[PDB]
Amino acid sequence: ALDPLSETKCTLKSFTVEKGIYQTSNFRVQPTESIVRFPNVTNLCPFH
Amino acid sequence: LPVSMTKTSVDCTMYICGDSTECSNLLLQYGSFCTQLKRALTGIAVEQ
Repeated sequence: ALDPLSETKCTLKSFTVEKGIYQTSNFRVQPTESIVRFPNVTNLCPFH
Repeated sequence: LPVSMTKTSVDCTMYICGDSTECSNLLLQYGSFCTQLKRALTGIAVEQ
């Protein structure tokens, strides 16, 4: 998890990466914040 | 005469376990089952 070269060599598990292009992983944007919005009710249920 | 097909790069982790850590962990228990799949699809793309 250091440099692109580090991830490439790690993917093929070899200290020597020959010249080429190597698909190593995938990238996704982790969320910042999170909107949870439900309905517009509040009345308490009668489990009592 | 057909010459090529559409090149596909279906990804295991996302396709099978949509951003679910426990699902990916339990998928890791199947070994290098699907690294074979990614390798085969890459080979198909290069062959096309």
